[PDB]
Amino acid sequence: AELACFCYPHLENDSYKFIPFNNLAIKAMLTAKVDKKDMDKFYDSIIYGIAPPPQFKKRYNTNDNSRGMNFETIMFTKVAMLICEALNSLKVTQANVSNVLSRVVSIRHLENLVIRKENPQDILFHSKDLLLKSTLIAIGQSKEIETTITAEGGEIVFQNAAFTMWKLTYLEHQLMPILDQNFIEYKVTLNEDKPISDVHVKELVAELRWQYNKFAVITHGKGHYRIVKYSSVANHADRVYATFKSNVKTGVNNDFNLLDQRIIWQNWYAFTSSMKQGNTLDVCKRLLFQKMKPEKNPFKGLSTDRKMDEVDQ
Amino acid sequence: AELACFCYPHLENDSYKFIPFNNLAIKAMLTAKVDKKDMDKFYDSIIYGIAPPPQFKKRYNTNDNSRGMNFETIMFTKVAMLICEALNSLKVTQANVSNVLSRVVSIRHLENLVIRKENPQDILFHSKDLLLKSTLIAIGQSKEIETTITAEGGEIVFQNAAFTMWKLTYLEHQLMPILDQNFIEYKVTLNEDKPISDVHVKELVAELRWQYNKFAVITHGKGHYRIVKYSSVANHADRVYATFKSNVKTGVNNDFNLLDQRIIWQNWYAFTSSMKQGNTLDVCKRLLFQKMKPEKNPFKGLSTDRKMDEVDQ
Amino acid sequence: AELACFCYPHLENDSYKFIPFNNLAIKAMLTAKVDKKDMDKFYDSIIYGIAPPPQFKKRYNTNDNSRGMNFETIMFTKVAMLICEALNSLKVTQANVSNVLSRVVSIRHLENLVIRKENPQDILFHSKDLLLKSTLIAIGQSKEIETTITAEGGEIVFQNAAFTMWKLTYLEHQLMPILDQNFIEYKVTLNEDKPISDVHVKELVAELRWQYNKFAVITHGKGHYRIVKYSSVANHADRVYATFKSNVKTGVNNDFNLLDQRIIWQNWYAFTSSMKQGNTLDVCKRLLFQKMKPEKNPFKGLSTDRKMDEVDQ
Amino acid sequence: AELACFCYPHLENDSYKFIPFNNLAIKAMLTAKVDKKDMDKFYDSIIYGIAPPPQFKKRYNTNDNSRGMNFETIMFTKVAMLICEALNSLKVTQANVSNVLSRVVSIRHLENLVIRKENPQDILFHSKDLLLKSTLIAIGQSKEIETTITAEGGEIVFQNAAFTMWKLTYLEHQLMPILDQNFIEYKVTLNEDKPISDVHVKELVAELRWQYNKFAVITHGKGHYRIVKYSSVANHADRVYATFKSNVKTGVNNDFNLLDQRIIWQNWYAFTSSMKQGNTLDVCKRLLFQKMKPEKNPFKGLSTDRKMDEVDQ
Amino acid sequence: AELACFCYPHLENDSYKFIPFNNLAIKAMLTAKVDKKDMDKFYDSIIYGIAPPPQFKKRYNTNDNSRGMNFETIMFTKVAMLICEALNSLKVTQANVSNVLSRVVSIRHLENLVIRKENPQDILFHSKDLLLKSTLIAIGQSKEIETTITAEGGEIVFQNAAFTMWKLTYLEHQLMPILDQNFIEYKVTLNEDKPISDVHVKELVAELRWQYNKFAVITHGKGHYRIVKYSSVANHADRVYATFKSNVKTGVNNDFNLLDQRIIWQNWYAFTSSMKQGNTLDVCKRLLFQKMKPEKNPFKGLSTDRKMDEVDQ
Amino acid sequence: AELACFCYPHLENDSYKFIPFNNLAIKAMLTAKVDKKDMDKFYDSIIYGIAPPPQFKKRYNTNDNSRGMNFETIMFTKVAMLICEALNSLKVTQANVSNVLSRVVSIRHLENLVIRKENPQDILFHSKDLLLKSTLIAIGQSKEIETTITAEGGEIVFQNAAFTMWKLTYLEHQLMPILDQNFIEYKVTLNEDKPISDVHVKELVAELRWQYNKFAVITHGKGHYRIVKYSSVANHADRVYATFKSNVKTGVNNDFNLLDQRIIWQNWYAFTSSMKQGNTLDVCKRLLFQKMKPEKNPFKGLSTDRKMDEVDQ
Ligand SMILES: [Cl-]
Ligand SMILES: [Cl-]
Ligand SMILES: [Cl-]
Ligand SMILES: [Cl-]
Ligand SMILES: [Cl-]
Ligand SMILES: [Cl-]
Repeated sequence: AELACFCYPHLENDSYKFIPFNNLAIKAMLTAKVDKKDMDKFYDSIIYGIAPPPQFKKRYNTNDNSRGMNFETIMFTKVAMLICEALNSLKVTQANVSNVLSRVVSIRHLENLVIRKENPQDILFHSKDLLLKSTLIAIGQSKEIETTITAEGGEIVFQNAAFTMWKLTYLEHQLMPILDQNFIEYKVTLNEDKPISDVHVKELVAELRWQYNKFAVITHGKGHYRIVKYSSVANHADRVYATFKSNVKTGVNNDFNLLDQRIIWQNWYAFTSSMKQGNTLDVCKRLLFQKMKPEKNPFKGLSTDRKMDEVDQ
Repeated sequence: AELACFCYPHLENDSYKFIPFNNLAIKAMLTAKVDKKDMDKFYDSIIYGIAPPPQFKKRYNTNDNSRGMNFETIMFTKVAMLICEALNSLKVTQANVSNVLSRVVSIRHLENLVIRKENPQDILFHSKDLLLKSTLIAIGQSKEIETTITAEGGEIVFQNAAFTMWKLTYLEHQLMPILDQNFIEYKVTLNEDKPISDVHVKELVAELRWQYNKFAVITHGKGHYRIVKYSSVANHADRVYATFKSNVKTGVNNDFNLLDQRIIWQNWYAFTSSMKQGNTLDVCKRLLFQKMKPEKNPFKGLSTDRKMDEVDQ
Repeated sequence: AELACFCYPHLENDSYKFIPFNNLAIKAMLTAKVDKKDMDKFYDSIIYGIAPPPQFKKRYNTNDNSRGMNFETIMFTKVAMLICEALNSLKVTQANVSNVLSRVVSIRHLENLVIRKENPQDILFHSKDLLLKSTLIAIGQSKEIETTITAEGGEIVFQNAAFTMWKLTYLEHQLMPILDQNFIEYKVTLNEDKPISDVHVKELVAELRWQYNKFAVITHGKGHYRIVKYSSVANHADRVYATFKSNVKTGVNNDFNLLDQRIIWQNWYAFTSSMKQGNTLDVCKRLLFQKMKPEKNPFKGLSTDRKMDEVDQ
Repeated sequence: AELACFCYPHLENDSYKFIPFNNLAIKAMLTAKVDKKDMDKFYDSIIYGIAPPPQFKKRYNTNDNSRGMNFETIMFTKVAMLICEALNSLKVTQANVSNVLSRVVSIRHLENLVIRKENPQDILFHSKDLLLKSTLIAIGQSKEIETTITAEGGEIVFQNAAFTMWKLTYLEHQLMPILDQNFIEYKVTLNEDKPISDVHVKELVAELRWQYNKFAVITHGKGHYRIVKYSSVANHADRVYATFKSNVKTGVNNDFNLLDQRIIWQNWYAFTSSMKQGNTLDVCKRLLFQKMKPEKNPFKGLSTDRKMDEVDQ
Repeated sequence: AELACFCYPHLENDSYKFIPFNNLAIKAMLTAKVDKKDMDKFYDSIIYGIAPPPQFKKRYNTNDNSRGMNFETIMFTKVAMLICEALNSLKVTQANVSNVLSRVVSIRHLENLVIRKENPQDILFHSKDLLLKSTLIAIGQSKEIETTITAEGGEIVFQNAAFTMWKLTYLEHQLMPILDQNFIEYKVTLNEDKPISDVHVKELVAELRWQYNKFAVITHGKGHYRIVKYSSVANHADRVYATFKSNVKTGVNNDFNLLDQRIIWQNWYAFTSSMKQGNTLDVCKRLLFQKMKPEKNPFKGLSTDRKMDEVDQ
Repeated sequence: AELACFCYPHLENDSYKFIPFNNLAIKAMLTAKVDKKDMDKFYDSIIYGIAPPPQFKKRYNTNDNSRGMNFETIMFTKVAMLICEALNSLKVTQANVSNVLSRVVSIRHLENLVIRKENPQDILFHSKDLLLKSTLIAIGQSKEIETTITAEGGEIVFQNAAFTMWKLTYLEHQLMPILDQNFIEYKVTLNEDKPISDVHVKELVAELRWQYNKFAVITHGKGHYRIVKYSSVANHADRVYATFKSNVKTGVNNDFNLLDQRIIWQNWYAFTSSMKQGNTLDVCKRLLFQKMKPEKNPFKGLSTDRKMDEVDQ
């Protein structure tokens, strides 16, 4: 959803400070009659303060809408505070304030950041600069790459010297959970930027082949791997290509890290490479749906090594 | 109920300060044997302090009475505090103190004010002067007119530049809820005193015709509309006329704002206009029960515009 | 869903007898690997008997599918028995058996018939011929028109000498309930075929205007009225036109009873009349979305008569 | 456990009839003081009839023992009845009665047979001869091979023209469930004895590689495949070899069907082939723990065909 | 309520047989539009059979009415069956059938009869003639006097050779319970018609003075005493006088048994004696509200005898 | 129980300070083996501090004893604190400390004092001197008479200018509740020491005759009335006479206020007067069990005045 769904700007001391919405202000908005010319303007609920522009109505769950967010939950307040805290660390000017609020970001990424921040065991609870960094990435106000330290979080299901694999617990979220109970998604972040040894790549490919064989290793071009089940790969390709095509037309940075060729599924490496080559969605998608195998088993009988380990175990 | 049901006066510093009752003091009172000559005097429970005059026994719910108030609930304490806080903002003298306590006001209006005040999202939680203003109106110690900012509250079900429509959630109240589960009542307050455009009146009439077609738009002469179901209009007329007749005999201000003729139901506009003309209850009531239609559809096929909007939607 | 989803044929005594499926047979089917050439053939689960053709997989709710039916519920068995009982009252030959099983009918209509049949208070519990008649209509193996006596059922919310208005309680169904909680639909059946007086039409229009003002009176061309909210009229038009266009191409009877012009909403009367005239979906649909009012208030101030009745009440 | 744990013989009409134990008879037995010379004799509880020999004490769960069976459950009675019904279909003589009772059989296999028999959807509920056949196999009083029709049961998770794959729901059993919650075991039975096509073998290997990649396809020498996780293969080898070595010393039939070489895991095919060759447990076990790969992928990129199917899906 | 609220007549074999209503038939009736000329006619619900005349609408509890009966409960069916069984023991002719159905009787009396009849411990469960007798009295189709054997029932709280005192458990009733939780009423029936000794009258007056001192001993003129709290005596007088005045104008039998003067409260004996003398309600009521004491303590210090018994106890 | 059951003395600054026991110290004591010569000495639990003398074992509820107190409840701690606070307001010397601890007092009186003290509505919550006074009376370290202000508490069921009637809610107590569920006891304290008018005595006798007719008005010789049911009067006489006889032998003050002769039951006035005259228990008790009536109805037909009030009400 857009950042304008969570907060409004306030001109204080020639800079902008951002204030979370009261959820009853959003409720009043969702009932209000607004002229189309004000559909893009902040709404005044009189009783509960300023509310989001009514053009954002369907980002809010009602009886009419299950594809928005649960704005009356306390997680809405926590996410809005998280955003405001990061947006206020930037002294946003009168120029760039409309662009910042119109930015669409992942709510589920932000709820997971809040979950990290409120846990005394987590580093983000103790370093406000690290929390600031992780939020600025999730909001899209930072060219920095999400690593393990700055990850959205989840349940660690495998760790290496090089990688940490997280389970995205999006079914349990409060603000905007995944409704499809068949949803399972994982995420592999890099612990450092020191180069990763062949032995450490092998251990991660071994775990993926054994424990996540029904999953495709892909990536959206940021610095991390996304472990999705193959039934969803086609939609990931569409979402990825569309962003590629969009920000190439709007002139935004289009840096796409294809990541390790020995870890990424081959069709994904093929479809995204052709994407970077500037081809049509059709030419790229074709590469996605065709048998190519094998590219190489970059490491041989990994699955059998794990198998003999289990037999002995 | 009378304000004397919630507090007693204390002469401090040549002014009067008002103290809420302990509910066990009311319990002791309700069991006490009192001479008829003291039935109007404040009662001393010895153990729990001063209690209301025993003449107010049936304002209190017992096994004998379900038409009083739940004085042992915490909402009783909150309402009594709300009243005392407002009555103490006035430095009530030894003259006007009996008149102030004998004032009958709506408990349900006061419980809703408390509900507003305790909510951090509500303006009344943040402006003690606004809370003071809203209470002084509800108590009847202010010639000011209740607007949206000073409203008793409820659930906002429709808002305009000009109007806010509240649902009176009197079934859920703790202190003195409506017992009749068929009860539904709404309330439309004005956001400002700036004049209201024809477009904004039209939007409110449109919502009433579409969403509240089984409801009569009326008013008790204060500055707001009361959306009641027609099965209750007759009783509203009686209650309204009686107040008119009472305070015209007792010499109190009798200002009756008939409000917008295009919004009020026609029989109500007719019955109350004849009321202001000084006619009998019978002549006024007759106007209430007779087909007159139409006065005008002040705005034509409003219902059909809404209908085509829903079809497209 | 298709009748082949509930039962399979058995050649007994040169006629066909129909047998309900065991739900575990459907479960085994949903896990089975089937060649595409057998996708249309009845499946053998070995342990639990014959199962539906695997081409009908998505009529069955799984973790993959919420748009099928709850085939493991006892209502599945009751509906399958209801169908089999009716199909066995016909001595279906080897010719017409494929056509009968491929017939798509409303499951929710059948669950409601079962609800009627199992109630000792209902006439259908006591007349097996009436139950047979009502089922044969719901299955589409009868040219007879559904009346009140043969209705699917529901909660009676208004009755006349001429009409009975039913609430379709599809949210509470067990086998294939409506998932959208905003669903509300009503149905007005005719008690007889004796002509209906103007006074009795007036009473039904009066109740619809007062109690169901947010609803459009329409019909799918069978002998009864369908009371749907206007947000759904567009989809009803599509479904209706498509059936019209389909069975005009497949040569099936296309009898469309437009029903009383004074009861049906005007755009619906217009869109369906143009449908019977053989026009395009676009020309018909245009009539559906255009202000035409008024056609006539066939009975004047009906709403005001009801209103004065409530005021007196 | 031994069949003597469930019933005792009764000499009726020169043949033996078998009677289930009362569970309170077993309770009395478990408290009784018995001389070692009677430890092998049927016990008389006086109040509740005959009880098992006290030598079988640890087949019964007490506070002292969690590795026995829940003999006071109703499933104990149902299993004892199932056994008695089968043992009485044989007119067991005074000679072979001690051997029959001393037979050790799988309780969990018998509880699953009862679960099949009591289900109207199951063929075994309707054919007492089929139930008789399936029980006689589970008891070990039949040289016939367990097929799909005579299987112990469970949840069908995959079916073919040739195979049915069952999930052994041993965690939910009442009489003697598996206590280890990490337990998962599957079972593939043959639907017929007609030879199985290469296409149908391929479909089963495809499902095993995709859906059960962490599982080893093995067999205990009867006519069906056992899908166990590799952490358990070593114990299966021990149990299998021990039975091989035992009944080769006691002279019992030692028929071991190694089953399809293209379906069985290679180390299992190797370890059991060497078993049939008469080698030591050590030589056989060595084959079990050594990398050999590959034997062949008998069907190539099966996993990739399934993968592209999921991507399209 | 009227007997016509529970059943309708059917002309069978030149006599009338009475049939209980289906509760859904009453539901359909309560929603139906009926002309005023048919308001007195039996209603046809088509689906659920015949229903009561719509003029009896407010005998049925709805959301609009809490002063009717819970007709959808199973006690409604049981009471209707009880009535029908008694009305069918009379071969009611075409003449007297309207009078019988219009008879108003106590529902609570009938629910208590059902409670007696369904209890194997009760004599009425075993003698259908006694049940018939008790019902015919409660319905008002018998000149016989209700005694202990034919009583409506309740909890026996005191018994004598002469009297049985019942507690009317009307708060727990299902069909038409008393809503006022302060309700307590008792009933003293005579066990025989043999004359009652002075010792046995004394024991009953002793128990009433000790255990029910806050209660007035009265009677409605049938053969039994009614133990009501004095807060209700005034309403009993009104109800009693009204019946007296009614059936003296309609010419019905007006037999009023004042019962024992030493047991009945004196004002009640005075008010009812003056009633039998033909005086106005005012003259009679005056006697009810005036100190007269004492008439006599017919038995002296009864209360003190009981007191010394308790002290010793 | 004895005060030594709740606390032990500590010699601080040449005065004694009293410390509540830890309940686990009492538990350790109840398990300890103690020589008979130390049965009267404070016990050392080592882990939980000092415990009561083991001679007080049966004041503590165990599985062996239900006639002690629930010493592990938090009310034990609250009562022990209440006692210690009062005992420390006295600077008890080394002489009188054994006598103070051996004092037997009513636990239930003390739990009720705690209930008063912890209630913000109660005067005792606000005046530590009043709480001190009330406790010193309950402990027996004050010659002052318990009045309304210093009462143990309970539920006020009737109040006058002169009297307050309390219900002793001893069934709900936590520390040492009455186990007999038939227990009902009331208590009438005097509000002042100003003389009480005849009108105010009459009102109290009126309420007792009407509302508590099954109760005997008595007194234990302190300044208040005890409303007990007559089934208990005999035991009250015994307990009262025994105290009279005891403290006349031990030389303690024997002041017995017989209280108003017109309020006290006559046998109680007779039995206690003879007690003060120095007669035997037998002569006194005889007066208790003999009919004497009447002494006088000091106020005539009080019961009938109340009765006519209820009839009008
Ligand atoms: Cl990425
Ligand atoms: Cl108003
Ligand atoms: Cl239709
Ligand atoms: Cl096997
Ligand atoms: Cl009577
Ligand atoms: Cl006392």
